[PDB]
Amino acid sequence: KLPASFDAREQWPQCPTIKEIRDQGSCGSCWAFGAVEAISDRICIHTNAHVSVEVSAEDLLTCCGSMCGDGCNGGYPAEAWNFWTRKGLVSGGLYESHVGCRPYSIPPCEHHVNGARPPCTGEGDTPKCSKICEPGYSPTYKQDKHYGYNSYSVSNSEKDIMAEIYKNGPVEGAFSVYSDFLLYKSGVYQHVTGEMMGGHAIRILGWGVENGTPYWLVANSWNTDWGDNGFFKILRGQDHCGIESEVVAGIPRTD
Ligand SMILES: *C(=O)N[C@@H](CC1CCCCC1)C(=O)N[C@@H](Cc1ccccc1)C(=O)O
Repeated sequence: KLPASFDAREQWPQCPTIKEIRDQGSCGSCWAFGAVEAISDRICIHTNAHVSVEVSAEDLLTCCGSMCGDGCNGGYPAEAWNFWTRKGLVSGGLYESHVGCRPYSIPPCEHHVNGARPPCTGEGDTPKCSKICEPGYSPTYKQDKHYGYNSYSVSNSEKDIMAEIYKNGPVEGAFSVYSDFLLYKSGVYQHVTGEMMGGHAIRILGWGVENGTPYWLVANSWNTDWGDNGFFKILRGQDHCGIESEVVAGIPRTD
């Protein structure tokens, strides 16, 4: 039944969000980014590409409140997806994209890598919940909401996580970042050196095998100049750094 490799970008080639790497900026909003990325993908899968939208990281980050955590000071996937079922999420693209209702208000920056943008800094304030779309956008904030049918934890089981992605699309996950992860370039990440830095929320969109090493295909929210064009591979099948232990997803409501 399950193929040896799977890439959500190949299964759903008319869903451009699955291909798209975001930049969370100088803000600990990865909990929100992994959610709205996977939700964007699932809305396009659920509709056979008839609805393809960038779901607003801004709307989740700023309007969820204490349910989801402490905004830019961190938060948790499971409550992000619950918020999507209860209040829904509007559209919004990248910083100064003018795409959708609430495009992300926090500028892009360099995440543990060299390049032309300012280096990412800490102590970012969470922006306030603004329940209005950017001037000129149609429809209204309330009309632009996309709701979840449900939210659920996927079991700590490689095969269940594979089947979930294979059937319903990309998922959110979370793992323990050790300092060697920050320098990832290519190949299959395994923790070999360095201290624990903290928990990190990402989007899992496939799996594969590289040099007899089974891996998960994962999107980071650190822009495309980090890692492998913004993606990485991580060891699959041993709950490596807890990669299989905090998987969350949900089914969209037909708008
Ligand atoms: C989700 O937002 N995760 C944040 C913390 C991670 C935990 C372990 C170390 C890697 C980072 C995260 O991704 N932070 C971003 C943005 C940032 C940068 C500096 C100060 C505050 C926030 C990061 O690039 O590290």
